[PDB]
Amino acid sequence: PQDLSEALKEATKEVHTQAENAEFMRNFQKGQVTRDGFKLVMASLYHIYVALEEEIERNKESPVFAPVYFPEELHRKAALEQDLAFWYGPRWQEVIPYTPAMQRYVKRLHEVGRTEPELLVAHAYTRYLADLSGGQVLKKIAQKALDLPSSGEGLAFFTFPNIASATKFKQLYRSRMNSLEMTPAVRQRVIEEAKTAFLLNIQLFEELQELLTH
Ligand code: HEM
Repeated sequence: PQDLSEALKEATKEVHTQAENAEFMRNFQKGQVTRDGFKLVMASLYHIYVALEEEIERNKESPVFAPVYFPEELHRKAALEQDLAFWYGPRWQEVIPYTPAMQRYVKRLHEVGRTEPELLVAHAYTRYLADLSGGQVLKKIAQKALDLPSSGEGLAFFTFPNIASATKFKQLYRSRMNSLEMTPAVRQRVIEEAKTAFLLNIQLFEELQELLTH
């Protein structure tokens, strides 16, 4: 379509379906998830977000990303640190896993932030809109299938405290994305990079699924 936000949505319709069909996601969607499985997804998010945030900070002032730079509304590292401290204990940093599929996602994130910054928006869009649109849902499934204590911790990641309205923020985020200036070629590589982002998530699911099944 005309607007980038609309173009991205239509073009990733397919890989999104493949994302939904990933055995791991498929199971999670069925309210079928275990502590160990959830723990792995949280560690995964931590590594992904640490890398994504580093690259955003590196390019926050570039016109290829500045419009979608929302440090207060979207930072997630802190929330994940809080959550991992609950899921893995005070020494979480020393025991959390860092698998090949997690490494690969991190690798592309850095390659994009360092050598192809024009495409960073594709990764931010995929990650943030994914976590913003499906967050609240997975949080529910989680607290229903995890039966965690009233410790009041472990799911902070699923709540963006600095966004009063998810619907309204997404409208603003799409507008900022559509305000980005890009040639037809860059526009196309951004669309293709969005597909790569989904694929990296799909590859992560496939890996986590095989690890859990042993
Ligand atoms: C069983 C799993 C999943 C379900 C049921 C699901 C469902 C949906 C639904 C219903 C929407 C809202 C569409 C709308 O009303 O406009 C959405 C949006 C979105 N999802 Fe998912 N999703 C799943 C997994 C994922 C995954 C794994 C990713 C990527 C890692 C992802 C990325 C996105 C993105 C980027 C959007 C924003 C679309 C846009 O407005 O451009 N989703 N998803």
